[PDB]
This record gives sequence, C-alpha cells and structure tokens, in this order.
Amino acid sequence: MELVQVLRRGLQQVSGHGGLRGYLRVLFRANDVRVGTLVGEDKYGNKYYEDNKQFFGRHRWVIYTTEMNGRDTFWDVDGSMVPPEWHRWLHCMTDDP
Amino acid sequence: MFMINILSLIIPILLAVAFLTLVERKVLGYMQLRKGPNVVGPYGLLQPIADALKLVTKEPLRPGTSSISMFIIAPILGLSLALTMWVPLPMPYPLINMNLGVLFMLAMSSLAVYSILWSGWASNSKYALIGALRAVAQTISYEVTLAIILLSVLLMNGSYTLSTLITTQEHIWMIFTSWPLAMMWFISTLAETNRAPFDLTEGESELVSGFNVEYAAGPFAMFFMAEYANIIMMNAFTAILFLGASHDPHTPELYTINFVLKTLALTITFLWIRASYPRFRYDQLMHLLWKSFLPLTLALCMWHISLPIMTASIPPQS
Amino acid sequence: GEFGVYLVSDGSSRPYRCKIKAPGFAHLAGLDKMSKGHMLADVVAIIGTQDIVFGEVDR
Amino acid sequence: WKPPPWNDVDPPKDTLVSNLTLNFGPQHPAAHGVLRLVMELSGEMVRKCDPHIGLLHRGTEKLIEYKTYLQALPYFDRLDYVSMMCNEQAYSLAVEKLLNIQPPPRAQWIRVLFGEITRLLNHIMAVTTHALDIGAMTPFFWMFEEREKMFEFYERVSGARMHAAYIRPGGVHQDLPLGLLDDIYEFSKNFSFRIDELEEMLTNNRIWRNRTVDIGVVTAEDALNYGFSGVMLRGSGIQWDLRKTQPYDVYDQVEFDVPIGSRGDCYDRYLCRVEEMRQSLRII
Amino acid sequence: RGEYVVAKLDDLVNWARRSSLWPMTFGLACCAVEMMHMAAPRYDMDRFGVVFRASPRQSDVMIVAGTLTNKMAPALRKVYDQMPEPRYVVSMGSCANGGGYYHYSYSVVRGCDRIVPVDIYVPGCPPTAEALLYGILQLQRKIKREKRLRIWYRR
Amino acid sequence: AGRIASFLKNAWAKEPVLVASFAIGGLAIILPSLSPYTNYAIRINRATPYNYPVPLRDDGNMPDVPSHPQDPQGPSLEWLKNL
Amino acid sequence: SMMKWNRERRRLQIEDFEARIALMPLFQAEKDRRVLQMLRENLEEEAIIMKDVPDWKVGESVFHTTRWVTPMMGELYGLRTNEEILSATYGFIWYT
Amino acid sequence: PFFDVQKRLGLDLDRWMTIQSAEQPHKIPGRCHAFEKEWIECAHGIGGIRAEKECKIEFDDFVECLLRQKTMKRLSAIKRQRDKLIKEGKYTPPPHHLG
Amino acid sequence: MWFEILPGIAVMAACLFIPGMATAHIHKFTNGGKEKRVAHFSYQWNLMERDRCISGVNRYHVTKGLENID
Amino acid sequence: MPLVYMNIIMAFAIALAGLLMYRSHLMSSLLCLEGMMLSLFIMSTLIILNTHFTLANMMPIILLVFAACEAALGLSLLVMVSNTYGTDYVQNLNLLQC
Amino acid sequence: MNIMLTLLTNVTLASLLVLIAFWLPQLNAYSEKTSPYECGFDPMGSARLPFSMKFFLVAITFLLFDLEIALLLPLPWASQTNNLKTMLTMALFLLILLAASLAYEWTQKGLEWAE
Amino acid sequence: MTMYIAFILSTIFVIGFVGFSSKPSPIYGGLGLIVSGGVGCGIVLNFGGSFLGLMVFLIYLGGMLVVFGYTTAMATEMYPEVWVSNKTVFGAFVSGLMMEFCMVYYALKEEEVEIIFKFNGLGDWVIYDTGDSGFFSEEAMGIAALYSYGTWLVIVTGWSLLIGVVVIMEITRGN
Ligand SMILES: CCCCCCCCCCCCCCCCCC(=O)OC[C@H](COP(=O)([O-])OCC[N+](C)(C)C)OC(=O)CCCCCCCCCCCCCCCCC
Ligand code: SF4
Repeated sequence: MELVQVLRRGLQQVSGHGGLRGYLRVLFRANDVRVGTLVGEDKYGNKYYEDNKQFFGRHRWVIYTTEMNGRDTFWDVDGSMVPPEWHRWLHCMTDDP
Repeated sequence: MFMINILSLIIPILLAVAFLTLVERKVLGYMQLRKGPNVVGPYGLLQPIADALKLVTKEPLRPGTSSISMFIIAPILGLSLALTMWVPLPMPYPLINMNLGVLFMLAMSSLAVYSILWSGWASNSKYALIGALRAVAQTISYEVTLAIILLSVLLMNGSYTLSTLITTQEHIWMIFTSWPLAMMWFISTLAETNRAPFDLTEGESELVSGFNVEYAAGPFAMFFMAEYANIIMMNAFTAILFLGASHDPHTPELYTINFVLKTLALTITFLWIRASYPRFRYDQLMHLLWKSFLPLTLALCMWHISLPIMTASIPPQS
Repeated sequence: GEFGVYLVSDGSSRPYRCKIKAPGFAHLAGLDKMSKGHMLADVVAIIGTQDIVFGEVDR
Repeated sequence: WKPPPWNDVDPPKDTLVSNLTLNFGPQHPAAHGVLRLVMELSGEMVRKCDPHIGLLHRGTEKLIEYKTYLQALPYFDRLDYVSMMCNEQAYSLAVEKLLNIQPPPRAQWIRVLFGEITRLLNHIMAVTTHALDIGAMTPFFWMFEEREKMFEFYERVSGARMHAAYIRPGGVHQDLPLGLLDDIYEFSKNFSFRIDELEEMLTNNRIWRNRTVDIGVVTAEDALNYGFSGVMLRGSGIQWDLRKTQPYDVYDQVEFDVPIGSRGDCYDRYLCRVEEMRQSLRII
Repeated sequence: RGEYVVAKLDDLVNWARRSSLWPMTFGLACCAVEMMHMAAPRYDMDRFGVVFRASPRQSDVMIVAGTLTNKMAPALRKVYDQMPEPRYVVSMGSCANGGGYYHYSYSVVRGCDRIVPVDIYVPGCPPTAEALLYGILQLQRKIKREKRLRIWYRR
Repeated sequence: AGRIASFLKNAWAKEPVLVASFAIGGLAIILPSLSPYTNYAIRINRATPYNYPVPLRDDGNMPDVPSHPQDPQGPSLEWLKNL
Repeated sequence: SMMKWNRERRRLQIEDFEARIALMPLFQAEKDRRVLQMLRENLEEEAIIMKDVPDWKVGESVFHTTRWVTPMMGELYGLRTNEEILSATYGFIWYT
Repeated sequence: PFFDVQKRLGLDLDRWMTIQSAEQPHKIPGRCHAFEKEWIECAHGIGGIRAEKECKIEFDDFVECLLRQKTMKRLSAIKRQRDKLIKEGKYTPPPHHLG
Repeated sequence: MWFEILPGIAVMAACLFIPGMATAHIHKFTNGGKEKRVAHFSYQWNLMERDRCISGVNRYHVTKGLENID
Repeated sequence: MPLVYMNIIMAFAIALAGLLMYRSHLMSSLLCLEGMMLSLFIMSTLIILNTHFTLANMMPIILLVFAACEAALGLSLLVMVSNTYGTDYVQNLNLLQC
Repeated sequence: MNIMLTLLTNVTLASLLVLIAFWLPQLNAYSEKTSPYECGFDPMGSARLPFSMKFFLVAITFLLFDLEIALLLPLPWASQTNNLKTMLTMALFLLILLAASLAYEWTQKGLEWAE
Repeated sequence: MTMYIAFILSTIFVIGFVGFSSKPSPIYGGLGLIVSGGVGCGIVLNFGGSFLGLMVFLIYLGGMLVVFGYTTAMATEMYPEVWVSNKTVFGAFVSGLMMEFCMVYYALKEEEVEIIFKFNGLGDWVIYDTGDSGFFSEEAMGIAALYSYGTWLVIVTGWSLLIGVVVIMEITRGN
C-alpha cells in the first residue's frame, strides 16, 4: 500500500518536471528532482519554488536561469546571481516573497 | 576462448572496485546523516570515474630516499594478487577448479603482507616504517586463526575443493553448524583486510595514512584497488563458506543471484561496522587476538575435529 | 575549565595589561604526567580529553 | 691480546638504544593542525613528551594594551574560540567589577542561558572531536547537525555565527528576537535524545572503553598541584565547581548537580562531560 | 581538427579535476572549526565529491584556515612544497587573508599569500560555512576555465 | 565444594572466554570415547571401496565369499543406508 | 541436519565408487591393450632405425630379470609428437 | 640402531616407513615395489657383507628401476640417432608417430 | 532517504554479475552445452582422455554412445 | 640422472657456499641457511613424488617443521647479538678470540 | 596451460596499469616535492634503528605457531583414515600442545610483550 | 617451451638461489629467495605435489620469510647494501650466472655431464611414471597418514615444538 503510493509520487514527479525533458534537465543540472509550488520569478529567468512540507532549509529553493547578464550559466552554478530583494526571502530572513 | 573469459573476470571487478568507493562514501555518509556523492552525475554514479582519472593525471612523485625498483614492485604484487584471489572462486562453476583452492586462497592472501613490508621499507621514513611494521604485525597475528577456522570449518565439508562447499550446504546454511566460528571468521577478515577497528595499520587520524602516508597518485590506487578488491573477495569467500546457496545445474543463473546478493550484504555490513566502532589499539589488537581469540579457536577446532567421529558424520573426501 | 582574566587598569579609557588564565595552559602543562605509563595511541586519547584548543592554550 | 675478565662478564659497550625523538604534528590530523608534540619513546612505551606550543601565538594581550575595553572585547571571542560567549562572559564580569556596575537582571539571565548553551557548544566539540581520533566518526556528524542549531541561534541574536561579541561590559548588546526562546525550547526538547545517541554509541562500547578506561589517570593532589581546573579536577573526584562554590551572575538562583567522578581516568571525565550536557540542559 | 580533439581531452581532465579534489584543511584557528562545521551533515562537502584527506601527498587543494605565525610559517610552506601538483591554496578567513585582527602583532605574518601562492581569497571572520562552500565552488569554476592542453597545443 | 563453585563462578565473572574454551575443549575429548557412533564412523569409513576388491581364487570350501555380487554371502551393509 | 546430509553423501560416494569398480574391467583391458600395442609400435620403430648401429640388437631388456616391468613413460611416448607428450605427462596436472 | 629398543619391546616406531614395500595407505604401491621386495627377501638373514655381492642382481635392477639411468640413456641414444638420421631425410616417421 | 544508494549498489550487483555469467556460459558453450567435466582425481582425467580418443574427432565434450556399437 | 636434479643439487651447493663464504651480515647468512633447506625440502619432494613412496611424503613437512625451528633459534640469536652489539655484523662478533 | 596464463594476465594488467599511471601524468617532481613528509616538519634522520624485542617476540611465536598449524592441514583427509581412534588421539595431541605452548607463553608474561 | 617447461622452472630456481647466496641486502636477498621459493613450488606442482607445493607458499613464503623481514627492519645497517652498493656482490652474482649456464649447454649438447654424479640432460618429462591414482590423491593419502602411522613422529615433532617455545622466550628474556 504505502510502497505503491511512494512509487505513485515518483511518476507524479516526472509529470511535475514537464515530462521527461524537465526531469532529466533538473537532475543533471541541480541534482534535485523534487517539485514545489511556484512562488515567484524575477526579471532574470531565476525560477523560484517553495514547499512547506519539507523541513527547514530545503523547504524553499531555486533552480538558476540559463542566461545571466550575457553569460552562459546552464552548466555552471553560482549563488550570487540571486537578486538582492529575493536574496532576503531565499535565506529565510523573511518568509514573504 | 579461455582468454576472453579472463578479461570477463578481471575487468568487471576493477570497475566494481571503482564503484565501491562511491557506495562506501555514500553509505558511510548516510550513517553520519550526510548524503555522499550526488553532484557528480546522477546519484554520484560518475564519482568513481572522476576520482579514478583525476588521480591518474596526478604525477607519481617518488620520495628522494626511495629504491625505485623496490617502490614499484610492491603495487604489482599487491594488485595482481588481489585479482588472482578470484580465480578459484566457485562462481557458478569455478574458473580454476584447483582441488586445493582453499590452500591456494590462503597462501596468496598470506603473501599479500610482502606489499606491506616492502612499501614501508621503500618509502624510507620513520612514520611509514613503524606504520608498516605494526601493519604486518597486525597482519601476521591473525591468519593463524584464519587457518584454524578454515580447518575446523572445512572439516565437515570433505576436502579443500572450493566447489565442494556448494554440495555441503545443499540443505542448510553452514553458519548454523559453526556460528561461533562464523563470527570468529568474520572478525578475523576485518583484521586481515584492515578496516576499523583494525585500521591502526592505516590510522587516518593518528597514523596519517599508514603505509599510504606518502604513497600518492599513480600507484597509490593500486593499494587502494587491491585493498577494496580484497574486501569483496573476503566477503565473497565468507559468503560461499558459511552462507551457501542452492545451485541448479540447469540454471547457474539462480545461484549467482544468491551468491551476489549475499556478498553485497556482507560488504555492506563491513562499512556498517566502520561507521559505528572506535579504532582499536596495537596492544589490544594483539591482546584480543592472542588472549581471547586463539584459545576459543583452538577449542572450537577441537570440537569440530571430533564432532564427525562422535556422530559418524565424516564427509566424503570427493 | 577555569578561564579567568587578570587585568590591571591604568585609570584611562584603555587597559594596561590583561592576563588570561587558560585552563588548557595548565592542562597542556600537565600533559607530561598523564602520558607517562601509556602508549602513543593513548597519547592521542589524553590530548583529546585535555580539551586543548590551542588558540586558548596559546593565548 | 687481553686475558678474559675473571667474571666472564665482558664490559658492556655504549648505549645501543635510543628514545627516538618523534616530531608529531603540526600537519598531523591528530595534532589539531598546530601541535608540535615531541616525545621520547622506548618503542610504543613513552618516557617524556614535550608539548611544543606557540605555533599559534598571536599578540593577544600585547595589543590589548593598545585597544580600548570595547575594542578588546572581540579578542576573547577568538581566544578560546570554541566557547564563544563564555570568554566574553569573563571579560564583562571582570570589567564591570572594576566599574562597580552590575548588569540588569534581564541581562544576567541571558548571559547564563547562552553561557550554558555555549557549554553545550564546547562539550559537543570536546566529545565528538575526541571520537574522531579514537576511531568512530559518526557521532561527530550526528552532533554537528545539532551544533548548527545553536550556531543558528547565535546568528539570530548577535548576527554572526561564532564570534558573537554579544556579552559586553554592562550586560548584552541587543535583545533576543521575538520568539527566539521558542525555537531553542524546541531544540532543548530534542537534544536529550541526541545525548542518548552519544551514550548508546560510545558509553558501553568495549573498543571505546578499553581505549579510554584507566588511561591517563591522575591523583587528586597532583591534579590540584598541577593547576588544573574545571572538569580536570572534577574527574578525579575533587569536590569543586566555580558555578557552585563562587556563583557568579545568576548561577546562584539555579539548581544543577555537579558530575563528580570517582576514578580520575579518562573514562570518568567522559561520563562527567556527558552528564554536564544533561545538567546544562537543566539550566536551559 | 586537432583543436577540437584536444578541447575534448582537456575537458575530460577538467571535469574530474573540478569534481575530485581532496582538500587538506591545515587547521589553524577558529576558521578551522568552521570547516569542520561545513563537514557537518548540514553542508557535507562529500556530496560535491570532495573528501577530507590527510597525508597532503594525496590532497589537491589545501586550505589555510586561521592566523599564520612565524613559528608556523616555515613548516606550513613545506606542506605546500611536497604537496603534489596540481596544488591550490584557499585563504580561509581574514587572518589568513591579510592578517586580519592580528595584522599588526609581532608574531603573525600579514596575510598567508606572503608564504604560498593563494588561489582563492575567502573573506570572513570566520567565513560562514557555506561562504567557504561558495569559495570551493569558485575554485571549480576557475578550474573549469583553464587551457592546459590548449596552451601546450600552441606551445 | 564452596571454593570450587565460588572460583568457577568468580572466574566466569572476569574471564568468560577461556572458561568457555576450556569447557569446549573439555567436551571435545571425553565424549569421543563415550559416543556410540564412533564405531559406526569407522565402519562406514572401512565400507568405502577406494580400491578394487580383487577376486579370490575359488578352490572350494570358502562359503562366506559369494560367487556373484548379488548372492547373500559376503559382507553386507544394510545398516549403512539406515544409518 | 548436517549429520544426515553427510551420511547421505557417503552413501552417494560409495554408490559412485561402486560404478568405478564395475568399470575397472573394461578400462583395465583397454589400457592393457593400448599400452603394450603402443610399445610394439616403439619396438617396430626401433627395428627400422637401429639397423645401421654397430651394436644394437632390438628388444634389449634393460632389467636383467624376465619379470614384466611397467613401461616407463619415456620409452612409451618418447617417439610421439609434442602434443602427445604434453597432453600425457602434465595433461592431468595442468587441467585448471 | 645402536640400542635396538624397538626390537626388544616390539613397538614399531619408524620401520613402518623405512622401505616402500611395507604396508602402505590404501594398499597402493610404490614405483619399485616388485623389485625391492625381491631384493629384500634376497638379502634377509644373509648379512651385509654377503648380500653385497650375492644379491647384486636384485640390487642394480632395483636401482635401475627407480633411477632409470640406462633406460633413459637407451631412449636418449634412440632419440639422438633419430634426429641424426631424419634431419638427413633417410627415414620418415609413420603417421602413428604424428597421429 | 536511502533509495539513492540503490543505483550505486545495483550497478555493483551487475559488476559481480558478469564473471559468474561468463564462466558459466563459456563452459556451457565450449563444452557443447554440458558443463566442464572436472577431474579432481586421475580417474576422472583418464575418463576424459578415453572420451577424447573415442569421440573420433579428438574432443572429449563430443559425446557419442549406442549409435556406434554393432 | 634427470637434468632437473642437477638444478636443485647445484642450488644447494651454491647455497652452501653462500652460507660458508661470509660477508658482514649473518642475517644474510641465515638466508642461505634457510634457502639451503628449501632446496633440501624441494628435492626431497621430487624423489618421493616420483618414486611413489607414499608414506615417505611424510618427511617434506617433517624436514620443514624442524628446519623452521632453527629459524626460531637463529633469528633469536640474531637479536641477542643485535642487543649486546646493536648490529648484525660478523667481524665484530669475535669477542671470544682467546 | 591456463594457471600461469591466469597469473601472467594479472601481472601484465597490473604493470601496464601502473605504467600508464607513471609515464602519462608527466612526472614533474622537484627536490622539496620529493623530500620526505614528517608531519610537516623536519626529519632528524632515522628509520635505521632496532625496535626492542616485542615485535620480534611475537613474530617468532607466530612462526612457531604457524609451524604447528602446518602440521595439522591434512586433517580433512586424516578423518578418512581407517583407524580413527589413533587419528583422533593424535590430532587432539597437536591441539592440546598448541594449547600448552600458548598456555606457557601466556603464564610467563609473553603475549603481554615488552614495552 | 612446454617440452622442457620444468627445465625452465629449475633454471630460475638456480638463478634465484644465486641471488641471495651472493649475499645481497637481506630484504633483496629475501626477494631473491622468495622468487626461488615461488618458482620451486611450480616444480613440485608439475610433479603432482599440489599439497606440498602449496605449503611452501604458506609456511615458507608467507611463513618464515615474513618474520625475516622484521630482523631486516630491525638490523637496518646504516646504508642499503643493494647490488649497486658493493662490487663483490656483482661479481658473486655475475659468476653464479656462468657455470650453470655452462653445464646446461654441456648437458644440452651431449648430455654426459659427470660433475660429481653422472647426470642425463634429457627432457624433464621422461622420469614420470604412467598409472592412474584412482580416486585417492597419492599426495593427500601420504600426508594424512600423519595420524595413522606417523604417531611416533607426531609426538617427537610436537614435543620439540613445545620445547621450541620454551627456549625462544628463555634466550630472548635476557635474564
Ligand atoms: C554444544 C555447543 C558447542 C558450541 C558452544 C560454544 C560456546 C557458546 C557460544 C559462544 C559465543 C561464540 C564464540 C565466541 C565469540 C566471541 C569471541 C570473543 O573473543 O569474544 C570476546 C571478544 C573480546 O571481548 P573483550 O576484549 O571485551 O573481553 C575479552 C576477555 N578479556 C577481557 C579477558 C580479554 O569480543 C570482541 O572481540 C569484540 C568484537 C571485536 C571486533 C569488532 C567488530 C564486531 C562486529 C560485530 C557485528 C558483526 C558480527 C558478524 C558475525 C558473523 C556474520 C557472518
Ligand atoms: S579571520 Fe577571524 S575567525 Fe578566522 S582565524 Fe582570524 S580572527 Fe579567527
């Protein structure tokens, strides 16, 4: 019963990550395969998420954009492209985006 | 086609050893509530490749006071012996069906200490020298129990032919008859293979890196590959010895399933022990072996030699 | 242990000389006595229980 | 040629043995990175060990003569760096004593709460780091997950992780953020279990005991004469504790049991320290 | 052409070198305990593919973490010397960066770079654990932008 | 009596290992004499025909040896398969 | 359980051995014919090659007695190929 | 022996193994069981001096049985002449030589 | 969670999987479907040499019985 | 007699010479001594295996277990010499003289 | 045929595997790089001194102990003898003497080796 | 080739013996001796002595010579005396490679080598005996007689070994 449900979310994870392409993209680009509700999107492509069910920390997170100030950033990842106003919310310094 | 079978045996093990670094890194981390390698590829699958080809591209610095010929021969013996350890294994049908495979198994395992002694002397440093001397001292203390355990264990088997172990365990696991020896054999395998608490040979915290204190890059993997290859083989040797499996002649596939599944369970409990116990000490290392292990092994050997006679259950030598 | 600070005040807005009692200082001073009668693989053990954080012992 | 000696005991030559001066550390992982411990050894048996220290000696007191009292405060945070607040607790207690000014009672209670929280900080350091070198390294990571939680608490109040610089002469710099006591209350509830993980992991383990029991024992008289302090005396059964005998700050208006050992060896202190964890949890 | 082939070969070496470095934290001061803190399950370097390895003949990057004094100065350099190539040193904390809080004292060399060729300077007193984790990430990005095989091709 | 029981129990308090090994080795030597199966063990051990039982020249008046490996004459091991 | 299983194996072994006992007659006769036939081929080959030797009368009995001696492997396979030599001397010995 | 205690009290200590035609495990023979049995029974109750010359025939035959010197020399001379002849192409080995 | 290590060990099971399968199938393939007839004692060896000579093709594994005799 | 038997016999003889022709390390001398017995152990196996002296398969182990015993004595004397003198040299091992 | 062939293959596999681990990484060793590592400090000149007796004492005891166990490898075939009673008595003798050698060695200090 | 394979193993056995007999460094002498120890086992294996061949690997390669390395690690003469250190060892090593090369050529040509004994240089394979061993390995049955007929040897070998441990501790006790 429970094992079936745990399997059941797994395909739901595939549906959440835009089918196969998004799932392969995020796992090879962020090592994260967990999907949460959309919380915001800046003027950069920095698509943000949030999931209160996860424990403190990983409960809100990010996958970074592909284009940052005329720089390729699909493979590379840095924590500094986060804009200041959203840097406040992401570090849980304020829980309202 | 004997040749292609040989590469079909040594090549998968080397790739198995590479992946053993990843799983051990992750499992040990998981005990520590960590995650282990998961960034380099999906779930760290390419971490063994990353570690392997990074070290290969690192220069093999030879220490100034080293005999280069002496420095190089030791890894050759160490790695070749570890790969040779699998040639008599009863894997479906044993590759080298040596009628005295167990003796061949023990002789090669006991010859591995020459790598430890030679690596310490060739490095020519006090830290490496006493690291090696105690390393072999820990090493040479325990295989006498290994030999005694096997002699008692194999006594009810019938001979030293490794393939015969399958037919002996055709009904029940051989651990049930000699479970005092099973834990006796198991602990001694850690001491031979030098894992915690028997890691004073290397002693990452207090002996820096043991005999690998200097040994770097290129040929360092050889001891690392030989070490981890022995981990599978010793656990595989324990798997056949005590946790036997049924083998249908028309489907050797099935017994491979049982043998393989058991031998990862036996390797898993190896690093499971590592992630729970403090490291031992040289004196306790000898005292435990010579004071509480040797006497018990002797008595159990005495129990197991007379047991077939008092029960008229001697096994056929064939 | 017993971490004490001994300072002498000149009466100005600044201290004159500050002496800090380091628990590790006496403990590391006493490291010689404990180690007598024990092996090096126990010397590491004694160093652990001495709680010798060196910036504390080195003042 | 010389006729043989009458007793047949030909005279022994010069000494053919040495004590093998070994330069332990500083790169050695067990040497904490900065230890120049050099000892004399007859094989594994040791004769004398010289803890050559100074590999970290900074000006410290030398510059304090040039920094004002407020400017000198962050030095103590960096002096016994793993016990952040407990150092600046001493400085503030010292300085306010000269000023003949006592902090408000609210300030005192915050000091002791963080002081014992800092006691949790250090005792976790002392036990887990020791287990690192003795072998088993998983209690290290298990407790370090908790260590972040009070480290996070440090950040919520002072604004920095380690060097809080919170305890200033005359009290504390700022107030606790609203609800901060609630989170540390949640932490306090769950930490008793984490202590049980340590004791279950180590206390009864034979490998842990045999590497620790009856090791490095010292008698009460030598321990006191050696200038030892704190747990060093308490492990040897010495009946003494500063928080009890000379209760500074609020420590008089609180009850706790001092964990006096009864053997003086390393094991007795280890039980004393883990008991100090629980008694620290009493203070919280 | 040869440029494309050597580019792939450089990347193949590049990918492992930026994912398999084994740091050796030369634990000096309060900066060192922070690096053990980013060994905690909270950050767990090993998930990136780096392991705390002693015997600095095995390590690739070495981290000075804390103040560096004249007494510590000559030994620390020798650790850098027999550290095999490729070797990189990351300055942990203000004291290792530029002497920091003890920049004027008589016994600490102002800045660790006076002894070794610092690759990445990490500010902090102490740098919060993930700030160093950021610095390690910068190291791999810098490691990504090298042209070892490319330069030899034009050499 | 009192000393023996106390000493044995007291020894089992400090060392449980050698008393266990001494007990096992103590058993390992006596019951081999007391076992009723040792005679069975040597009987089946003798029963294994490693070598060929070379035929004996039939000159009459040895009825014990059979003239065919099916006759009732000669040694029989009907105990063995039951044993 | 093991004592029953071991007891069963001994019954299996003696059953296996008994088959070999019944198989000795045909095997012994076949090896008997083979070994002395192959010796005769050697003797026939001796008397095509030692005709010109100043002193060589074929069939010399190196042993003075008239009792049959089991033929040494040298005079048996000595005049055969290299495969015959290798597969006979160490053929069983190698057999990994 | 110097003091033949074995003979006096009749406990066999070593002589079970001094020669190869005695009792052997599983009744399997030595290489020269037939010859040495002949030599032994030839030289029993005779004396070392007399048995040296009288039972000479049984000895060198038995020595030749286990050394196999002249037999090996016989084969060597057979082989030596073979390659000293077939290399000249005077006689060709028949098929059964080559299989 | 721990379902992330199964990808690591599943590959491991595959690695140790190969040598068993190869030596089983090569023995089967080389020896005409049957397993490698082992000869731990000289009796079993001279059994094979009879088979190799009696097969008429100089391979022991080729088995041929009642179709021969007359 | 077969060529191989020369190889062990000559192996012993050259091992015998190394045992007698000394140098400055009686440690090296002990190596020739145990090599000396190894040829004895090896050669003894050839005749016994060749001649099928089944009960004589005994002595290769018996010769081993006793030649190995001399190692215990010899090496023990080694450290005894290397304690009153420190080293394993042989020229200095002449205190008797008269 | 196959036995040393199996031995041959592993040795070449090891030697080439170190060969491409030695010439490929483009060895660039210097004097300080090849200098011995001693906890990061200066070596004082060593690794050429005797080490008391305990390491030697245990080695000889192991050697003597290894020789007795060598005497008792053939037990699995010994159980297949016709006269078990003699074999049972004799094998028990080796084990109890193995015990006695351990027993004496224990009682007269021994395994508690020197320090 | 496989014609005279045992000719080979015997040859490395000689050169391995010449190695340590030339008195090289005790570890290097150990290296040369274990090489001879390794190759000698193959000679016994080729004769069917698997159990005897495997033992020398166990108690002589992994046995005696391991504790030999301890004394070499204990002796540690101030400089390695490896082959390049001395010139007599080269002469000893070079010499020991000549006469055995001489007599094999002497034995390979006419086979009438009369050094001390008369010796035939014929192929190693000849002296083998033809005959089945049934199911009982002749080597195994011989050794297993240790506890059937070798009663007397077992007592004396055991008693000496017991006396072996009493002497070793007594001489090493240093009064
Ligand atoms: C008719 C019945 C016949 C048989 C009866 C036999 C007696 C009854 C059974 C007795 C117990 C079994 C035999 C003894 C076993 C213990 C031997 C011993 O010395 O113990 C004490 C020893 C020593 O304990 P100690 O050192 O605290 O005390 C010994 C006594 N003094 C103090 C005097 C020296 O215990 C150990 O060595 C601890 C373990 C060390 C290794 C660390 C890893 C352990 C991992 C455990 C988990 C994995 C187990 C895997 C098992 C196998 C799986 C395939
Ligand atoms: S930079 Fe700051 S935290 Fe780091 S060692 Fe220096 S004073 Fe301590």
